[PDB]
Amino acid sequence: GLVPSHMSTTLAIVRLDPGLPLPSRAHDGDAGVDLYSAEDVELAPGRRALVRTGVAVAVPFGMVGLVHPRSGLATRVGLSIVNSPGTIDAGYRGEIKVALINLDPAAPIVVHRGDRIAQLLVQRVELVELVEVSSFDEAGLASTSRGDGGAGSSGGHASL
Amino acid sequence: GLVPSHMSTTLAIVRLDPGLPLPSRAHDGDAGVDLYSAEDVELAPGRRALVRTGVAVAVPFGMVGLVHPRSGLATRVGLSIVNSPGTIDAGYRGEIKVALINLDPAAPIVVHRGDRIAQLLVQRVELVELVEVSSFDEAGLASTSRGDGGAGSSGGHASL
Amino acid sequence: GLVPSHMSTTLAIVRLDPGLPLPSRAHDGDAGVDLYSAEDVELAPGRRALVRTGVAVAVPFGMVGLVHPRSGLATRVGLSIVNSPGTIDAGYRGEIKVALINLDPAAPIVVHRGDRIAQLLVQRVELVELVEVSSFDEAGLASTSRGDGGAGSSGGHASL
Ligand SMILES: O=c1ccn([C@H]2C[C@H](O)[C@@H](COP(=O)(O)NP(=O)(O)OP(=O)(O)O)O2)c(=O)[nH]1
Ligand SMILES: O=c1ccn([C@H]2C[C@H](O)[C@@H](COP(=O)(O)NP(=O)(O)OP(=O)(O)O)O2)c(=O)[nH]1
Ligand SMILES: O=c1ccn([C@H]2C[C@H](O)[C@@H](COP(=O)(O)NP(=O)(O)OP(=O)(O)O)O2)c(=O)[nH]1
Ligand SMILES: [Mg+2]
Ligand SMILES: [Mg+2]
Ligand SMILES: [Mg+2]
Repeated sequence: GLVPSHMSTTLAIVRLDPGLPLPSRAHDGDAGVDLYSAEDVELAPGRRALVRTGVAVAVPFGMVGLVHPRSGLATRVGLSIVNSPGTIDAGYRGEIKVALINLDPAAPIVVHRGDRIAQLLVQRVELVELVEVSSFDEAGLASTSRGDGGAGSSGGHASL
Repeated sequence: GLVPSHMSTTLAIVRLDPGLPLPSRAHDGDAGVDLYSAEDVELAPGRRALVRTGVAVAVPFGMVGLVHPRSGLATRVGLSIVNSPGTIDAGYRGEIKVALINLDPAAPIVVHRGDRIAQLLVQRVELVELVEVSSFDEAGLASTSRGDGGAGSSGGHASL
Repeated sequence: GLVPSHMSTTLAIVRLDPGLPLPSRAHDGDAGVDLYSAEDVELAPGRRALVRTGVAVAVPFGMVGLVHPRSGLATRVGLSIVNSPGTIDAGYRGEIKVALINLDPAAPIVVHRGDRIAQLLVQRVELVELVEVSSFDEAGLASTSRGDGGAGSSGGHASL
C-alpha cells in the first residue's frame, strides 16, 4: 500500500465483464496493461471484428489511452488492429473495443474469451490550440532542415 | 479568450486548402483533432492512396505529431493507414498526407473531400541521445524481469 | 560535448550487429531514429517477416520505445508493421525486431541489410495504477460530453 511512484497515475476501471482479470502489465516497467477478449471470435484471413474487452476506463483529462497490438500474435498469426493505435479519449466512458484483423493470407485466427489480445498504454497528450497562420514565415518560424521533406526524402531504401 | 490550460500548447497551422474547416476535437478532452481529406478518393480493396489533408502544421520542437486512424471507419469499412501512426516531425513544414488503405476484402471505400479521415495527436517525445555500450551489464544496468523476453513470451493465447 | 537539451534522455544501445550504423534522426527535431535491417528479406504480397535490427536498447523505466513505420516505404511499396506501433518495454533487453508486412497486393518488397526500415521513438508513459470501481458515477466522475460515444459517433463520413 505504500507509494514508493509518488506521481504515478490512477486509472478508474469498470469491469463490465467481471469474469475477466483486471488488465495487468506482464513485467514491471512494461508500457501497457494487457486487455482481454470478452468473447470468442474467429477471424478468417482478411476479416476484422470489433471485439469487446469487458472494461471501461476513465483516461484522465490531458491523457490518452492507446490500444496497441501485441507483438507475439502479430508475428505468429498475423493479428493486427485496424485502427492501431486505438485512441481512447479522456471523455470516453464506454467499453473499450478492439478492431482485430487477421492479416495472415491463409490461416484463421481463433480468439478465446480470456485471451490477451491487445495492450493499453496511457500517455499524456498535448491538447493543442491551433493558431492559423497564412504562412510559417509570417508566423516568424525559422526554416528547418527538414523543410517540406517527407515521404522517404531521406532515402534508406532502393524504392525511395 | 481567457486561458483558464495555462501550459497548453499552440500549434501553428496553415490551411493549404482554405475550403476545409480547421481540424477540431470531436469532444472536449479528445486526444486528437480530426484531419479532413482535401480530395475525393476511391480505394478498391487492398489499395492505398496518399491523401492530402489541406493542412500544414509546425509541431513544436520536442514534440511529435501523430496521425492515427479513426475507429469508426476502421471497423465499419476497414479503413486504415499504412504507416500508422504517421509520424509528423517537428521540422516538417509540408502538407500532412495520409496513407489510407482499404483493408476490406471486397467493398471499396469512397472518401469525399471534407470527410474526416484521420486524427492528429501531438505529444512530447524524448530526443534521445544514444549511448553505445558493449553490453548492458557493462553499462551497470540491473537485470530486469523481462530480460530478453518478447514476441509473446508472456503467453495469453494458444499460439504463443 | 556541451549539453546546450539539459534534460534530454540517454538511451543505452548495444549494436548486436556492429556492421550497421547507429540509428539516427534524419533531421534535427525528428521524432525517431531510424532502425536498420540487419538482414536481407523479400516479402511477397501479404507476407510478413520478423526482421532483426541489430540493436538492443534500454528504454528508461517510465518510458516506452515505439517502433513506427516509415512513411515513404508505406506509400511507395505498401510496407507496414503488423504490430505498429511496436511497443518496446523498459525492461526489454533483447534485440528489437520489426514485424514487417507487405500490404501491396502484387509487388514484392525487397529489404536489404542496411536499409532503414522503421523508426524508433521514445516517449514517457504513465505506469497506471488501476482503481476498480463499480461505476464511474460511483467514483464521483462527472459525466462527459463524449459519454460512451465511439466508433464513428461524431460522423464525418457517409458510412458512419
Ligand atoms: O503520416 C504521415 C507521416 C509522415 N508525413 C510527413 C511528415 C514527416 O515529418 C515526414 C517524414 O515522415 P517519416 O519519417 O515517417 N517518413 P520517411 O522516413 O519515409 O521520410 P524521410 O526520409 O523524409 O524521413 O513525412 C506525413 O505527411 N504523413
Ligand atoms: O515491435 C516490437 C515490439 C515488441 N518487441 C519486443 C520488446 C517488447 O518489450 C517485447 C514484448 O512486446 P509486446 O508486449 O508488444 N508483445 P507480447 O505481449 O506478445 O510479448 P510479451 O508476452 O513478451 O509481453 O517484445 C520488439 O522487439 N519489437
Ligand atoms: O481502439 C479503439 C479506439 C477507440 N475506441 C472508443 C474510445 C474513443 O474515445 C472513441 C472514439 O475513437 P476515435 O475517435 O478513434 N474514433 P471515431 O472518430 O470514429 O469516433 P468518434 O466519431 O466517436 O470520435 O472510440 C475504442 O473503444 N477502441
Ligand atoms: Mg506484452
Ligand atoms: Mg474521433
Ligand atoms: Mg523519416
